[PDB]
Amino acid sequence: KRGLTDPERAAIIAAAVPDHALDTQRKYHYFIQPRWKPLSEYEQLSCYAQPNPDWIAGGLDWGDWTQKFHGGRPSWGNESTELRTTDWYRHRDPARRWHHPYVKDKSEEARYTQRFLAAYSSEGSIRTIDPYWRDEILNKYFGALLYSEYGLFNAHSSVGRDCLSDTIRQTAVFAALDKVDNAQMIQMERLFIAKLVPGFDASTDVPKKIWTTDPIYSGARATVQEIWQGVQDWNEILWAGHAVYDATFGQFARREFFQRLATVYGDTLTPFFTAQSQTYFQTTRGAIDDLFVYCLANDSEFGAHNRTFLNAWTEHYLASSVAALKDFVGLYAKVEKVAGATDSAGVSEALQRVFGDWKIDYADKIGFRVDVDQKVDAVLAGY
Amino acid sequence: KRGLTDPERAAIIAAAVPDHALDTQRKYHYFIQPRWKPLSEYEQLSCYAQPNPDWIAGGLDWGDWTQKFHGGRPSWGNESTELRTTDWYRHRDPARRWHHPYVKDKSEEARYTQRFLAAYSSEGSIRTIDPYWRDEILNKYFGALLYSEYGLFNAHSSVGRDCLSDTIRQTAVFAALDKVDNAQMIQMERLFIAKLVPGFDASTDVPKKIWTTDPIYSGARATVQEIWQGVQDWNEILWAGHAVYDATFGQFARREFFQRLATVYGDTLTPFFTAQSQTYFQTTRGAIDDLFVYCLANDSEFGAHNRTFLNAWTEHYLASSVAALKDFVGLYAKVEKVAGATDSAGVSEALQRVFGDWKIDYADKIGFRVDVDQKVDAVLAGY
Amino acid sequence: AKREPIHDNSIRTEWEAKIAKLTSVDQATKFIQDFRLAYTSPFRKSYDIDVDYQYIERKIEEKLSVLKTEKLPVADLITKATTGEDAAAVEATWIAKIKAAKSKYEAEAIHIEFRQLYKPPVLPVNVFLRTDAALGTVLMEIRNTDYYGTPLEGLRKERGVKVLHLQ
Amino acid sequence: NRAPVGVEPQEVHKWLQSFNWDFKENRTKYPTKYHMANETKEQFKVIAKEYARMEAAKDERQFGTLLDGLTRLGAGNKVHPRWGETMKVISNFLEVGEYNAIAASAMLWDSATAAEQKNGYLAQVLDEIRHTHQCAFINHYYSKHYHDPAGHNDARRTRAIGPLWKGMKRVFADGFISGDAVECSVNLQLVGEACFTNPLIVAVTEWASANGDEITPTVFLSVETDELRHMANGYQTVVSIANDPASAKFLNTDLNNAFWTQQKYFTPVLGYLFEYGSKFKVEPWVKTWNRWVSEDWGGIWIGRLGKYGVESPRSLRDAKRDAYWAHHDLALAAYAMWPLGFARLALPDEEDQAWFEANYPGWADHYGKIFNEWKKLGYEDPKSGFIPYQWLLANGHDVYIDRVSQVPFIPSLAKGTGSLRVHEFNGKKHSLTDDWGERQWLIEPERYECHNVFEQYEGRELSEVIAEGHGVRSDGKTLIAQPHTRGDNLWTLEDIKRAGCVFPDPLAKF
Amino acid sequence: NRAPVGVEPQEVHKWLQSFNWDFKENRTKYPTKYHMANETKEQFKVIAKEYARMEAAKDERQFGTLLDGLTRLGAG
Ligand SMILES: [Fe+3]
Ligand SMILES: [Fe+3]
Repeated sequence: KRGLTDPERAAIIAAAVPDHALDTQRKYHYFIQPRWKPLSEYEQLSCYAQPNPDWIAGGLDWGDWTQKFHGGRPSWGNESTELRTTDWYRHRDPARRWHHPYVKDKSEEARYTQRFLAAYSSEGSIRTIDPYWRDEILNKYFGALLYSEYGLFNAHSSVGRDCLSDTIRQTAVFAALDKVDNAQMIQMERLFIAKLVPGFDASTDVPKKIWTTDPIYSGARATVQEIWQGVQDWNEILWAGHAVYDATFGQFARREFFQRLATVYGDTLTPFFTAQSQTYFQTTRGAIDDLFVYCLANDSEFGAHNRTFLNAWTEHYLASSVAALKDFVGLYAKVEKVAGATDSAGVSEALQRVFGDWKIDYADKIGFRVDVDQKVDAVLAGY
Repeated sequence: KRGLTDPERAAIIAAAVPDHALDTQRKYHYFIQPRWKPLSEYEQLSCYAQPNPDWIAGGLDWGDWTQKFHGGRPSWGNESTELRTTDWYRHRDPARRWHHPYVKDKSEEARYTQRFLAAYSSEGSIRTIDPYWRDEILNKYFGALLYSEYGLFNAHSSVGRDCLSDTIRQTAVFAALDKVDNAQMIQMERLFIAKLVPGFDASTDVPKKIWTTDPIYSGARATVQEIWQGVQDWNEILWAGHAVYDATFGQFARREFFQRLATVYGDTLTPFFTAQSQTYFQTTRGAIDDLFVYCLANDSEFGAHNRTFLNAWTEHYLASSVAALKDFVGLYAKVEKVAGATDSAGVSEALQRVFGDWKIDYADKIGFRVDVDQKVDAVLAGY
Repeated sequence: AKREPIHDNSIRTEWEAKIAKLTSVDQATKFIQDFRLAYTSPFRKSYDIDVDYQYIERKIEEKLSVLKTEKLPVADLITKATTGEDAAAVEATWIAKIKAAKSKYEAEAIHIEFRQLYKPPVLPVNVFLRTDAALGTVLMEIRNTDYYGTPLEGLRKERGVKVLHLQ
Repeated sequence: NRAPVGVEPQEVHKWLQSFNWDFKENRTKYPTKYHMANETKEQFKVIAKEYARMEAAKDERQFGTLLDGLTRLGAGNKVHPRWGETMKVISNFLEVGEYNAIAASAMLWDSATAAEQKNGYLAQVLDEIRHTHQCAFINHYYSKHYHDPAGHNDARRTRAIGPLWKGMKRVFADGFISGDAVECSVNLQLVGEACFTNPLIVAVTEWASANGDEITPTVFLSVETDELRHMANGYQTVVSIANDPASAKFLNTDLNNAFWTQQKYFTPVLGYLFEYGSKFKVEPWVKTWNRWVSEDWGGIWIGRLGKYGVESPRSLRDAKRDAYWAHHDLALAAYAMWPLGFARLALPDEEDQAWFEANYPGWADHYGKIFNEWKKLGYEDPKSGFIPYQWLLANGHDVYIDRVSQVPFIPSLAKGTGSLRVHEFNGKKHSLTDDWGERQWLIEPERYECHNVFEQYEGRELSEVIAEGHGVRSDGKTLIAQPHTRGDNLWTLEDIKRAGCVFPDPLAKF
Repeated sequence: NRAPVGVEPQEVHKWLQSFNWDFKENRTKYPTKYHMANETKEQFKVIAKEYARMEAAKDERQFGTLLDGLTRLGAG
């Protein structure tokens, strides 16, 4: 007996309802300050969901929390980061992604990937990939790399619990899931290969050993463990992992190494996977950029203040990744020297690109001085 | 004033409705003969929609049509094809695609492609593609090829009007749209390139001229015009275009040429597009195979009969495509000789693969004798 | 008379007993050709098997077609009509007559008979279709010209109908 | 150059026209008196990926509503039984018009020479597949949740039994695919969708929502969204042939033939299904018809084409005459021959009558009297052994089927504008009912040879015909169709059988 | 080996536990009187792509109902 369709009840409710509206403001959370021209739904459903009080920049509640940790650590507090700001809510993901849009998109990628895989196997396209690339490089060092992604995915757990705003929270979480996805997808390619080329061991045993004991991934494992377990300042984890470490080494390993060299050793399978990791990167980038460049590095009251810590973290973590790369360029020794890609100069432009973009993408935006030339030389030493 | 929610009306309808069901058979078109274990929705919503009469194998209606063409050509009739069968409805697309599933999937591909493109440009991944491949080959001969796809797309108009069953109809139409998509997508890559590499002319003028006047695409244009405009037997168009022409030359041009060589000239953009064309191919294949191998070539009463025409068409159209290929292998002359891909042997295994799959995919299924060796030699002569 | 079940009655049964006996392609071609002059089009000889002819025809089409795949060599199936006539010749021929037609009533008969005589499997599918198509355009043009000119009374007489009643 | 850029659909659509290429044999395969221009342009810049994307989105919302919300509401059994039964015929009959359009529009994409023009049709081709599957979904869903799934569960087979099925075939099956592509075009696009479907699909959701049907509005509101591109396809058809000398001669001839074809069935049938297949009336058909046909279409839509030497059909005035009583004439024939259907009918109640007489003064004295007379005779009672068709015969009222349209005709009770002409030709008799189809048949004898239900069923007892054609429900004895919509006293084969109804050749007395 | 094959989510989930790796500092950051076992197993073999796919489907039906059907009904 539902009230909408039951004669006697619908009639009863009909009588109780007023003939006119009791207010005309119909915009859900109309008081949210629009970033763009008019209020978005992404904003309306995200902004102010976190119950912050006025003593936390931006919040609209009042009073202390109702239960803290033993000793008094607040549910959420200003002790979580060294970065200060006028409003923690200021952040807007350029993709305006809320939960729905986010899974909707991935859901497309999910289904499309399985269609593509079923066709590719029927296509027998595997037949022409370089066996060395497949067996030695791809199977081992590409497998190893999943651990870099998985590490970065994990460095987000505390972030998820400790960030001070809803938007940053979602930006943080969708970021993490994209990284565990990368890890999961690298293995998926590994498992697909096993099903096609007999004797191909898709297990993680070798790629696992390589990560933890192979010198090529030594600096990376160092950086990753430090970002993940090393700190708890949620902004420092976010910056170092995405803006520095991944923007450099990760980007170099994926785009400049695996994807690029895949289109030279006749590998038509890997770019399918890297297409996702590379798109995912660019999406997080917009979010990361807004939060740190727009919101933080340029906060009217604390810009210079936050930039002090940003340039600090940048100098520390970049050094870590230069080393990571220097260890990584040892892999080139194991590939066929294609004149202009795997040779000193070829590899040098790969670096040129990486450090060069990072400089315009991140460095210059925060006032960090970097002489791209020196850093390439640095990495190249381990060649 | 709706009857569902209006008190006085809902009440009135409530009284008119009976307390019990007036029949228990609730399966929509339960009399459809399942192919699989139990009736599918793809079957339930597709089967018997076409009002065929008993004088057309399979139909359940009776009598003549109610309006024919001048002179008496039936709305649908047995004069449309030389192939005969026990039931024209027998056909089932392995993908069980009805309209919904079909657009749903493509819709995923649509959106994902635009995400990927926006990232790729931000990725600057274009920087490392071979300029010759990009400017000379891709821009011209890959552009030219859209005309092959567009031709095949068009050879389906009469098919669409003349086939004798609903399932075949849908298989036929989704096939056509996939081909115009290929054409549209090849141009999309061309336009994306223009936006990235200044001076790159993405217009169709050159690729158009090449198709119609460049000897490399001479045999192809010949075959295509003949399949498209040459005949009207809807089964002959379907067979020749998909099972022979595309399965061979098309497949060779896309997978063996453009996609394969893209992963050797360092092109990380093209395989993204070929992934779609290659998946699309495999999907149509299952449908085409069911209709011709399962339904026709193996019809209890007319198998041998239909195979006579199948082997006939096969000998005719294969010869046309061998020639098409022979003209096509002239393109190799314009690429850098990568030891083992663009050289005589490299190209020979490409052929080996093509003719070899076709033999197990189509030939052997219909009783067509083909000596793969001879056909490779044949094509190779124009190298 | 009294009608029998739509899809299974003594008539289709008997003709099937008949069709079954055909064995030569020559044989089958006369049969189907005689069958269509006698039973199809409004200029049919008989209207007796009116509700069964189309099914019967299809059954004859089947017999003929099967016969051709197992007796005529492959080339002929493409290049010629079962009559031993060269398919293009037949096409050339009929497209010539229709163009020579001086009235719509003269045009229609040419089109109608071309079908009775050459509907597949007598003529190849690809050949029959374009010819049928070409003849069709002519008839249509001859016909749709001054379509509402002649009054009903006039049309009735040109058609040669036996007007049994007007309300 | 690292900046987020993609390619927009209109950017792609920019090169479509150059996709086609010349060659001596690049011509349509179908017989036709027209030649569509080669540089004709399309009106909506859609492409494949974009097509899919645009439609799927619609699909998602539709299927969320039916599958999710309405099921939860128990909605499928909240419709009124009359309307629930009418939806068997409305949805399946439409399904065929949607179906044949996939083919018609394919012939059109074949006809067109401009890439862009083929594009618009091809778009229509996909749209038609979608609408066929949508019409099937309505009956499919109704099979699952309605009190009476029989009829909804098998019309694609149970429609072959009765006369009304044949008419629908002429307008929405044969009229879209057999003949000059252009005639097929005017028949489908310019008149079918532009004059009928389009306003119809909206009018149906009104009659539905009003009678507790929320299934139909969910589906059709979706459908109509794609129909605008189709109205455009007809428009482009004229345009592409506007400079063809042929058009000056042929166009208007085909347009009037196409228009009469459509009005013939639609005028009487839809009014009948609305006014009689409903409990809650939304507006009287005679009024609807003048806004659709007389005004919106002849008036506004047609005028926009006048600049192409396109005029109002000469049969428009003749159509107008019929619109008032033709559907009530049909009603008599429909109720009378109810056992040949796949739906449960209901006689106009004491109040339906009042609405009838109010909206059509004169209805009562003529139609009312006969309907009540039948009710007393035992129309709904299976023990009466009474069938209105036999009462028609016993009292001199013969039913004829028009050899061209298939639409039934009872001249003795007809108030519509038609009349009988019985001619003999080459040994065969033919009943024609109006000047336009008589001419059509006189000129194109061989385009019109469709056997009728009497020719097929002659000398057969009605139950035998029904049982053979499967007009029975699960128990194999009880008829799908019924003369009442109550849940008790359902007629069976034995019941029908006791009336001893045998099909006569109505043309044997001439 | 040309046969239509893909990789199922449970196949991937099969290697998840090996994704973690040892190192002296791999411990929780929060204050706690407990230590969760290291080989503890999960109950639903879901993964990223699969998560998204599973939820979106739900989302579609929900939003179709509110946005489409209920609005049409004037339900709010
Ligand atoms: Fe439609
Ligand atoms: Fe339409």
